[PDB]
Amino acid sequence: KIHPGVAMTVVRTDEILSENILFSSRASTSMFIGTPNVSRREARVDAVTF
Amino acid sequence: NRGLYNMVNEYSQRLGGHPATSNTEVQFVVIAGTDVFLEQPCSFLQEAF
Amino acid sequence: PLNRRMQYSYYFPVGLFMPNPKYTTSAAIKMLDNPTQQLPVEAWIVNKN
Amino acid sequence: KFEVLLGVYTNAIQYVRFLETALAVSCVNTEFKDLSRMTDGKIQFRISVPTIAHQRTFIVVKNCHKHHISTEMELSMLDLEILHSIPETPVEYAEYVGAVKTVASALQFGVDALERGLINTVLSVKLRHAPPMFILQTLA
Amino acid sequence: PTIAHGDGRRPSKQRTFIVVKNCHKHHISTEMELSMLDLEILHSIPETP
Amino acid sequence: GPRFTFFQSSRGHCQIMNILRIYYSPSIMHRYAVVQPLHIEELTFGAVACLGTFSATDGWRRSAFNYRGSSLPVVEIDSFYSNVSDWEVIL
Amino acid sequence: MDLKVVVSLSSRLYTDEIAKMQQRIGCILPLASTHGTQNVQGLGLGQVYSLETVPDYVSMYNYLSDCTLAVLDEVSVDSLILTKIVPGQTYAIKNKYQPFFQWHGTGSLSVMPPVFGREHATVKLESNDVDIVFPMVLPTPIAEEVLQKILLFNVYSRVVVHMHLGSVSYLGHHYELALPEVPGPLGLALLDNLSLYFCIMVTLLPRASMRLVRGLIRHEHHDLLNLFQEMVPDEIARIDLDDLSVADDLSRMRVMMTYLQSLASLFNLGPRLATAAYSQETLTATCWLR
Amino acid sequence: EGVENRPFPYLTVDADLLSNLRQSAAEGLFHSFDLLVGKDAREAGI
Repeated sequence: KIHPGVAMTVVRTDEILSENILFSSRASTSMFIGTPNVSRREARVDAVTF
Repeated sequence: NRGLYNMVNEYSQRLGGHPATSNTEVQFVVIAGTDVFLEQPCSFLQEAF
Repeated sequence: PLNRRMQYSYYFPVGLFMPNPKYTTSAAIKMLDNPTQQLPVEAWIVNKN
Repeated sequence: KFEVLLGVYTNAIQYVRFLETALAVSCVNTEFKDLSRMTDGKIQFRISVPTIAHQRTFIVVKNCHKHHISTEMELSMLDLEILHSIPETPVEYAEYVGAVKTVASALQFGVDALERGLINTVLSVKLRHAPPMFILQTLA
Repeated sequence: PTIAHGDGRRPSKQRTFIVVKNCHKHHISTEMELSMLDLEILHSIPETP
Repeated sequence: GPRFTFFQSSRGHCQIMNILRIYYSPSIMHRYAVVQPLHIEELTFGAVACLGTFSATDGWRRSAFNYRGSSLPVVEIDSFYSNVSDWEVIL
Repeated sequence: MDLKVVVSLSSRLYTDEIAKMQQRIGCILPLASTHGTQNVQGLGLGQVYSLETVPDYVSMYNYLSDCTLAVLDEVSVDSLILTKIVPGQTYAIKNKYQPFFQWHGTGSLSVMPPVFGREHATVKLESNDVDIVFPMVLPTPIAEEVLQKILLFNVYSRVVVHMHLGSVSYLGHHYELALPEVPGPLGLALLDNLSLYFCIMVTLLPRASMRLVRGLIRHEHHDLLNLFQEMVPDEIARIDLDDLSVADDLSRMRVMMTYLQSLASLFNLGPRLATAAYSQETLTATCWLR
Repeated sequence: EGVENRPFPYLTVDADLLSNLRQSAAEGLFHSFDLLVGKDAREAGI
């Protein structure tokens, strides 16, 4: 427990779970909504996956 | 150790973490349950203040 | 999505050494040691709890 | 003697329309029926900047960016073969009704997951262009 | 319900829980006493005050 | 005596003989150490065969098989597409 | 059945990267998942083949057999679409690969990690800061020649003849290929299994065929016999001193043909494509997965 | 498990029953439950 001939500066990172607040102004972004088209992916032998 | 909500129901339902008795001159171990109402945080979180 | 995890960075030195004209801006600390011949060897950190 | 069944219950899954929440105050919407055929979308801005006597126009372009989202509902081959066929006996009608309720509930769940993923993509793209507060307190 | 996502993730195909809840059945019993001395006179009719 | 094991994998046949040789790596030297293969036909450490494909997500849900007396654990692969193959020897 | 995987890029894409990707339309690309939409990470062979100096080809094979396969048909800005290759369907796969291997009529195609360089079959995407590389698709005999040339350079590395091994030769052109130095534990595990196979071959190999070829070299000269340079090897001399017996030979061949099928399946790494009716005028082939 | 998977006239109520449900049921708050995901999420045959 003697001191060595050198020192150290211990850096670490600490994660903090926050509860954010998002503001956004009116008419900031114009967006086009598409069409919800349905499909068939896989005809597995007992269940078909849409 | 197993489960967390079932630990809460184990805490609330019958609550036998082997507590001591009451209204005796020296504390014994209680055997007859749900007659004296107890509550044991030490039997839940295993520490001491 | 809003409950995000910001992570900061903390840093602290361990075992530094003051220059030789030492001093103290306190009153109620008395250490049984020769004050001009003491240096740290460990650093004490407070935990999350 | 008897065992009693004190009523079955279920949640009525409320459909959450994108305009039924106030996130749609942030965004003006247009039903564009051919977004699969939209390879690009751009917007020109001619900003005329005046001067102060003790002339500039900053032509900037902003481009759109598509967002493809899709979940995967799954339906068995039982309640399609029993769905396409015709029921005759009342037990098969009580089965066929359950099959069509399963299929309609899965399809309604699919469009419900799409209309929730729309809000998720809106909430994400409103995060992607959102610098934090301590920067824009000084920058503004 | 779930959320359709842009990134390729393992999609939860229409999860549905079927939970049950058993009833708690417990009876209450009082034990009211009634002497037969003021019960045998309940059957007859009075004729003297 | 011989053994009949069952392997679920999400890989190719080229991968499956390599990883099954690696899985049987103690057993081959076990059979070699207790019995010297004195002839030429005892070299084959059995063979494998693909029984077919199924979905990698909801595969192999564990269940139980009850007889009248007892009950053993048994896997339950659901929605199997059976496709047998010839025997590929392990060595 | 609908096989259409749209991969949304998380950023934009410049016109030079668009024009470079648009030349590689119809080339086979692997994917991370098999779902509807995907992000750009996991696409291509680039996640296992990093931008380094050291390659490892067998790990890319273990990737390729694990992942699915798709064909690149539409690429746009901010999103490019892919068409999956599921077994059971029949696809039109165009020959849009720059080292031009001419394809056989109804032969068999074979996918492959990029043996002719990283920079040769790639697109640099600085905009999404990742790299999409393209797996080589070449016919199966030339694929076997490339695979055995890689393994032969892996075994001859402690010996040295280099350019006689480090360059494939096809009738269209002979090509150089990138030669690494060590495949790590996986290529050595493949060589370990092939060493087991080769050593058990030289255990159970018959002796009457050596007695055939020893007199046959002394009898006949052939292009199957010119590589011995009219010198019977000494092992043929010190094995053919024994007699000939047909019963032990039929016992030996019943393990020889038993092991050679599994040795054939020790070269089926990487998924294989069974093609049909390849037209040499449109460079496409009606092909399906084997 | 005592859960019956039979079809039923399921009365639809409006209370938010699934308020942190999957992390509750995976930890086993309920005495006996059944999770049906995908092809088993249908009505059973009579």
